[PDB]
Amino acid sequence: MSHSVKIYDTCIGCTQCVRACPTDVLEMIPWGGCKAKQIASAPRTEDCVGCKRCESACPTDFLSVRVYLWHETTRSMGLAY
Amino acid sequence: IGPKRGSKVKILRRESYWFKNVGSVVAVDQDPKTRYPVVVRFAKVNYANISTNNYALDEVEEVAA
Amino acid sequence: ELDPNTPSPIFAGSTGGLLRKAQVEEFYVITWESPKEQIFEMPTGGAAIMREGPNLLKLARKEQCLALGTRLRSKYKIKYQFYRVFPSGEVQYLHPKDGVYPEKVNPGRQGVGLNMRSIGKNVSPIEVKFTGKQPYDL
Ligand SMILES: CCCCCCCCCCCCO[C@H]1O[C@H](CO)[C@@H](O[C@H]2O[C@H](CO)[C@@H](O)[C@H](O)[C@H]2O)[C@H](O)[C@H]1O
Ligand SMILES: CCCCCCCCCCCCO[C@H]1O[C@H](CO)[C@@H](O[C@H]2O[C@H](CO)[C@@H](O)[C@H](O)[C@H]2O)[C@H](O)[C@H]1O
Ligand code: SF4
Ligand code: SF4
Repeated sequence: MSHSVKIYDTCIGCTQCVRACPTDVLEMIPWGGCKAKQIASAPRTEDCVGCKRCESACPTDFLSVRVYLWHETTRSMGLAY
Repeated sequence: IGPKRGSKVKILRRESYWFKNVGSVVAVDQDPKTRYPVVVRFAKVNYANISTNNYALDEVEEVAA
Repeated sequence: ELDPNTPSPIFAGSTGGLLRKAQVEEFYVITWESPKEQIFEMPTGGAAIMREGPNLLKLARKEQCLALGTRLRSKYKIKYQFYRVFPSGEVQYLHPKDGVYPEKVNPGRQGVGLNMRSIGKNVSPIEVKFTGKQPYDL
């Protein structure tokens, strides 16, 4: 929000867990203690489109994201062209 | 073994799939320290293909007891 | 173009990529290394070859030009590299910046993950009515 879908979980470990999703997610930002110690929910999200490929894999244990962003550029949908 | 480590625990959060149901546990945390210890485990799966999650004693309401 | 002909990533024709909206706005382009002359797969449906130069193909939009990886790393190579071209220069230094390979640690940059309160009992709906004085612009 403008890209606000929560995939968070609690492990935020990313080995045999989740990577998939065009650019958007440059994480591994180890918070001071969370097991395989890499955490949070995103990096700078003003770049790419609206997947839920975002979970599909590696837990969000609650929801999982999808489209919810509304304010929606174009670069933010393939088609501005 | 002497007190109780991981021998039967309900879940109470309301987000967690098997929430009110009580399945089995495992290597619950040792140290003073963090906030998401405890593995739990039960037969029934859930919305993901793999479901074996870690909740944490602020809560586990087990409740009686 | 030709009088300046600086190419690298072989192709021939195609009604696929780049068209009007990559001048009038933004541009997007990927670059890479490679060993010896090898025939690839392509975004936009087609398919060609390699060898070198910069190995610098230009691409319509950046979801398009990382898929060289989603297969173009099932075909050897550390190094593949896409930036952002404008119609004039910079800010948005795309695969530039710091480190690379989304899954390491130097800094933390953005992200956060929480909102105000965390995933916990937001059976709590939408709170205040949206009013210019209580920290809900984030
Ligand atoms: C058993 C006979 C062999 C002698 C070795 C002794 C066994 C006990 C020590 C095991 C740990 C050694 O370190 C070892 O960590 C990982 C696998 O564990 C590997 O590293 C890998 O796993 C890391 C987690 O640790 C990941 O973040 C990395 O993506 C990956 O590089 C190391 O490349 C390896 O060197
Ligand atoms: C704190 C983490 C986020 C918010 C709650 C976290 C999840 C739920 C567990 C929190 C349980 C504790 O609830 C908490 O309510 C209020 C928030 O500090 C505190 O309420 C108190 O806050 C201060 C001292 O504590 C005093 O200045 C206040 O007069 C008093 O009302 C309670 O003393 C505390 O018990
Ligand atoms: S839950 Fe998803 S991406 Fe979130 S912390 Fe794990 S794998 Fe990382
Ligand atoms: S889930 Fe969202 S942020 Fe993640 S990759 Fe898909 S679109 Fe991007």
